[PDB]
Amino acid sequence: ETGIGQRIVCLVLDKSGSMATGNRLNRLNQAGQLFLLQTVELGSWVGMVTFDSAAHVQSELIQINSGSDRDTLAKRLPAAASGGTSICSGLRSAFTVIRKKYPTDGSEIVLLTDGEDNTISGCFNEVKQSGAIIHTVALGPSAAQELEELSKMTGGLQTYASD
Ligand SMILES: [Ca+2]
Ligand SMILES: [Ca+2]
Repeated sequence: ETGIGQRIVCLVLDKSGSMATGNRLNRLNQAGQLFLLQTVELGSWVGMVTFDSAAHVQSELIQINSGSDRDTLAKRLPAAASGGTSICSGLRSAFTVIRKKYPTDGSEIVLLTDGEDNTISGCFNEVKQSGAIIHTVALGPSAAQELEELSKMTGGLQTYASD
């Protein structure tokens, strides 16, 4: 969080090729819309990051004050799915997006992925040293175990929005 009690949240969104299967991308967008348009509260600082082989910053941290702010972020939800998969590119970039303004300790990630990635241990340390809180939504049924181990090691929640 920010020193005065404002939330810091960075959406981290799996646009990789496996996400074109079934309705994963639709379920990604639906939860991204819900979190953006209804859930996250006034005053919060919110960034957005998509990722395939690598990360693409859809937005730096902007503060939620108007419905404009919500619609802007929501319009940047991934359109289609393509490319390689590297969850760590996104978390690394999330931590960079945050640390342009605030420390990662106490901040929150919202990792929307199907979990089909087996290099996740690659960033365990940095994920630990960040102090961030990685909530995860599993959008497929074949999520790697290190996806769960990301929330477990950071204090974040896990929910499963597949079928
Ligand atoms: Ca607090
Ligand atoms: Ca994938």
